[PDB]
This record gives sequence, C-alpha cells and structure tokens, in this order.
Amino acid sequence: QSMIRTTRLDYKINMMQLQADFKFLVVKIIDRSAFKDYNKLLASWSPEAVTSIRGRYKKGDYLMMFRQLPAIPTIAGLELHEILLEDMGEFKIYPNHLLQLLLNQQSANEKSLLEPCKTPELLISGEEWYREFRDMRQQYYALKLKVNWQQDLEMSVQTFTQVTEFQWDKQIYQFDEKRGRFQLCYQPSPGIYFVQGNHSANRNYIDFLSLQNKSSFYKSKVGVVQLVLDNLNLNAEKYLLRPVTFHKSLVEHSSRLKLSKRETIWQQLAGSSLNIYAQVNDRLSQELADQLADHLIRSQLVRKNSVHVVRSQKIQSGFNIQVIRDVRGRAAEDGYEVAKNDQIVQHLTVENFGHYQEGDKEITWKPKVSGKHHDPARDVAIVKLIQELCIKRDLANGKLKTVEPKLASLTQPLEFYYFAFLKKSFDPEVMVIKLAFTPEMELRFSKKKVRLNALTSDDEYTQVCKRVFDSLAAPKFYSAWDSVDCVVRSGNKQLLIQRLNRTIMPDGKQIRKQLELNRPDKTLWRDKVVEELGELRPMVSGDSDYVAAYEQLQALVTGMRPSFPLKDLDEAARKAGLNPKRRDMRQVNQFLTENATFTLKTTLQRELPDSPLAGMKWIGLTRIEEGEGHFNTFYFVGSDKSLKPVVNRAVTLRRLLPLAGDAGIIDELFPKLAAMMSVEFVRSGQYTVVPYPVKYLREYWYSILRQHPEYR
DNA sequence: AGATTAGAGCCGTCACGTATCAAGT
DNA sequence: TGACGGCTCTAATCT
DNA sequence: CTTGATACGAC
Ligand SMILES: [Mg+2]
Repeated sequence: QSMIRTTRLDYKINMMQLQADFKFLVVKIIDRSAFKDYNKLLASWSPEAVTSIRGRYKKGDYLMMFRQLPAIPTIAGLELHEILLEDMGEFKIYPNHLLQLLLNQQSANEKSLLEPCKTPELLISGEEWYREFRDMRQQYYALKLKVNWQQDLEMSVQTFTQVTEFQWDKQIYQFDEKRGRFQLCYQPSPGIYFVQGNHSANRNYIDFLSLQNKSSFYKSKVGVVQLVLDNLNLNAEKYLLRPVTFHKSLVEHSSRLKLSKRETIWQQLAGSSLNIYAQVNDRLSQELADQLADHLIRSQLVRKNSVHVVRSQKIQSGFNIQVIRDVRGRAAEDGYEVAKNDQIVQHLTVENFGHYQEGDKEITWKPKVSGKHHDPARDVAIVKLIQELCIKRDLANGKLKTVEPKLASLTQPLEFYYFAFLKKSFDPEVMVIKLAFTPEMELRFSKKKVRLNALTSDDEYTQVCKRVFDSLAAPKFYSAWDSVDCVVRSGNKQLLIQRLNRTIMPDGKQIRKQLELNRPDKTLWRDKVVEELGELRPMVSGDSDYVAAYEQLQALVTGMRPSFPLKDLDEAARKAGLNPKRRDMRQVNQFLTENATFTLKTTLQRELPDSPLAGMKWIGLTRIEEGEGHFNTFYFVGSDKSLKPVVNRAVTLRRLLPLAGDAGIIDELFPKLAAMMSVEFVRSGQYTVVPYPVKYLREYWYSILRQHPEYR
C-alpha cells in the first residue's frame, strides 16, 4: 500500500543530553521600548541559538541557548530567567521550539557542523538566488524554514533588498557568503545591509521540486529541506532520541481515474451558433475578434461538431464570446456587457488573452497549435472559453448537462453549502448558499443570510453555520471562512471540507539517492564498473533483448577510457541505440537503480510499486494521527499526467471532518467525491481540488455580487 | 511595535512518442 | 474580464 | 499479413 509523507515532523529529542551540554534561558521584553536594550545586550552576547516562542500566557518571549551562561544583568522593561528543562512545559514551551532552536544552527552546505546563531529564524539563501535589480541594488530571496506548534515544517520565500546605511527601527539582515544564510545584524558592522520587502515588480518563486539533476534538485524546496534534515540528523545525533524525518502515512480509497480528452467539451457545443462581437469600435478588440473567428472556422473540429462560428456586430442570442479592453480602473468607458434574458456571454480581454503589451498596434496573439493537425481549437485558452460557456448555459437553463448521466446520477442525492463571509455591514455575517439537484437534474439555488452573533435559529441554514462556527479556530476574519470550501450534505449526514497549510512532501531521502546515482559527472573507474556489471549478470534473468541490451552495455564500457564521466558513457549509449524509451533499456535502466553505483536514468518519473513520488499523483485519502485518539482525515489531489521534470507548486491537504454522522461519513461519501473530483472542465487538464458543484456555486455567487455591491 | 497573521493578488499551468491490445482481407 | 490554486507577499492586527 | 486509437513514458 502506498505511503504518502506529509509535512508533519516525527522526532524525539534526547532530553538529558540537551540539558547536559547546554543551559537555556528565557527573556521577556516587558515593555515595548525595551527591545532596544535587549538588542545591545544580545550583541555583546554569544548565544548558541535564539528562538521566539510567543507564549499565549506571556511566559517569556525569546528562548536562547548558550554553552556557558554570561553574567545575567537586571534591566527595566524586560527580565531574564534561567530555566531548567523540566520547566520547559511550565513556560508554555513545546518540543517544536527546541527543534527550531536546534535547527537554527544548521546550514545548507553539505557536511556542515553546528555554529552559533543569533538570528531566531532559519533563512537559507544562495549565490544563484540573487538578481541585480537595475543599478547597484542587490536582492536575495531566501527559504525560511519554521516548525510551528503543530509540528509542521513551513517553508516560505522571503525577499531582502539592499540598503545603504545601518538603519534602526526595521530589522537589518546581512548575508553570510560561506554559510549561505541571512543573519540578523544588531550593531553596525562592515559589509552590505539588507531589509525585508521586495521593491521590484518580480515576485520571486522557488520551484517545489526539481528532478532534472542533483544540482537543480538542491535548488528546490525539497532539496534544501532534505539537505537541512540530513545535516541536522548528522549533527544532532547526540541530542535526538529519534531522527527528524517527515511523517509516514497510509493512503486509502485511491482513485486512478483518467480525465477525458479536453476536446470532449467541444463536442458538447454541437449544432449551436457562437457569435463574436466587439465593444463598439476600438480597432483593438475589433481586429482581435476577426482573428479569433477565422481561426475557429478552419479548425475542422467545429465542422465535425457542426458548430456555427459567426462574426457578428452586436449582441446575439445563444453562445456569445465577446472582446473587451479590461478597462476597470483605467478611467474610461467599461465595455463589459451583462448577459440578459437567454443570452450567454463569455468575455475576454485583449491584454490578457492577446498578451497585448503596450506597444505594437496589431495583436500578435496566436493559438498554440500542435499535434499533427494545427487546429487552434485545441488551444488551452480557447478550450476553457467553451468550458465556461457550457457552465453559464447550465446556470441560465438551471439544468445539469455537462457531467453526463453517469456523474449527474451520482451527484443527485447530495447537497452542497458554500459560505461567503461578507466584507461590510460591521456585524460578522456569512452567506450560506445551498445547491440541490432534482431527479431531472435541475439546479435549485437557495440562500439565506445568517448573523454570526445569533445562531440560535433552528432553520437548516443556521444549524450548518453553527456546526462550522465551532470547528473553525478563529471565526472572526475573512481567511477563516475562506479556508472553508464546501459542506457536502447527504440528508442527515454532513461533511466539511477545509483547506490547510499541510502539504505532501515527496521522499527526500530517495530522491537524493537516485539523483546521486545519476549524477552527470559521477567520475567512475572502468575496472570497478566492469566487475559491478559482472557480479549482477546472473541476477538479470532474461526478457529477450533485455539481456542483449545489458550485454551491449557491458561491451560498451569495456572499450572506453579507464576514467570517464557518466555523461560520456550516457552519450555513448545513445550512439549504441540504448535509448531510455524502449522496453529493453528501461528494464536495464530500472535494474541498475536498485543495485549499482551508477544508472543511465532514474526511475523517479515512472510509476513503481513504492514510488518515492507518492502523493503527487491521483486522488487519495489518508488518516494522519494528530492527537491521541483524535484521528484526522485528509485527501490530496495530484496530477493525472506524468509529472514534468520540474514541479513548481505542491499538493495541499484538504481536511474532512464529520459534522454529523460519526465515522461512517468519510467512507461512504469519499468514493462519491472521487468521481466528483475527476472532471477536467474546472481546472484544464488537471483534477479539480474540490467537488465540481462548488464551481457551480461560485459563479452563482459571482452573479449575485454583480447586482449586489453591498455584498462585495 | 515588532512581530505576526491576515487578506488579497499574482505567476504557473494544460506535449511527441514507443510500448500495445484488438480494431481485420 | 481564460480561471484556477498556491503562496508570496504587504498591510492590517494585535500587540 | 495489416494496420487504427490508448498508455506510460520522456523531456
Ligand atoms: Mg469568467
């Protein structure tokens, strides 16, 4: 059974050893203005580490670790307290604080020992994470690593920009070239100073996972995290009862459902007219409208589906795609047109769709045509235009037709609740929208306003709000309710879907192992390689050309130079015909990875019984053991296609908790939601994270906001 | 009064191929 | 107003 | 003997 690994950390600190070799102490800046002393005081000190605890009931602010305690002075506005490790519980401290305090001493360099650290946050950076930013203004983006109270390891990106003087008030950070991390600066020191906050229009991003090679892997979030964890394990082995490793977990109700081809939605729009018109006459949308109309005509996909694409002058019945100028707050006339009666309108803007940079007077937009026939109808953007058009038709007609009888009959007995926390109207207020399906698959939208102060009402809309209200940690801000996605109701059974910051983390240990096996340079010796292949020859069994390819590989290394890089051998195999795409090479390729000192290609992309890239694909359900007895259920959404060599983002964990119906809730509804979450018309070419009726609800609420500005 | 968490706003993301099971004269 | 989620931010919050 | 329309793969 597969095993996903979340962010949660599993570890045990060697408590006595931590007490034996270090003397911790806590500092509570009593008065606001006091910080300033604490700083000068901290500058004259040399603590092993510093961390912030932010105890609920005060109980100190900064916990700091030394080897030998300096003579503690007494100053007003703050107070210091030498602590014993058993009182660690007393002051509202938790083992995550000790783990963070120990982690602050590590660095990203391989085989890095412990070092003193005055900065209460691990901020890992590199020389390759720096842009010039026009004229002499340095800028570095770093990966802050922090262990929170829930034992989650949050990784964030923080941008630092150069300043030309030692500035008080705001914190001052300096880059340590050798260690690679950013250190807080307490006194004016030689070097260059940085402050938090980007001052450019380039949002720095770090790829979540890189699989191209080891060098690119170590430049990703997973690579840096794995390096830090390995350094911590090899440096704190005396201080750790159990090594710091990511949580294991089992996966249940896995759904390897295959998304249908995106051209299926094109078939749905069959036999109807699709008008295209522009906002008055701006010479920009007018021209873009003509180009869009002509391309669809020659696509030959609409001709198969008998789609009438007509370039009209103004509003027409049926499907109508229009072109506007994205005026909004541009201090001009807004050409956006509101659909009325049976008209269905989907709007597109020249700036976004045509990538119209302020410049050339003619639109250079061109659909991405590929796959033998160069038909623009396969363009991702144009496909999504039809995808929304079908949804808006369903909303107008009030009938479900997109998901085929099958899925529709599966979603018939379930009802969905969507919560929209109102911005204005002082008193806290959320909009509860309930969607119901008739046996004839007709949409029934109903909403009831509820006040967050008085939930004593017995009506259904109030009761569901009361159930969610207790579940949420701080139901006072927007983001508390924005985290809530929907509430699936099966009559007397309810289930809540909530977002979380917990994410899937692939096995960093295995990724490092295979990538090191496939290191591009990986200097070898001819004798050892020949012997290595020789001993494993009896274990290759035989699959016809499989052994012949293996024997061909053995002969290839025989005639080569005694010391060669792996790239030269890899290049030689390409001439030999052992392309890493045919059945013969792949079996040789996979066999080498399991037991050898080199491999032509890793097995990371390909699926395996126990693949290290687990949880990044398909839909699965897991039961993370958070609190003793209180099992928590989560579901993750990956990607149906094979993952690209580089993965930019990660997979978050949505949370399912039974609002009513004990534990039988999750086992029954999840297979229903599994088929709900396998539709490609919400997220193009990808699994929808939430059930698709949530999409339907969002558009209906958006339509309400158009004529109800007070709800915005 | 610095820490933070909020709350909003943005970049990224959605292809050719060898394998093949059955579509046959 | 391709639009969808992560998530990086900045400002707002709560000190 | 022959090819046509789905899959794990790269990359
Ligand atoms: Mg829209």
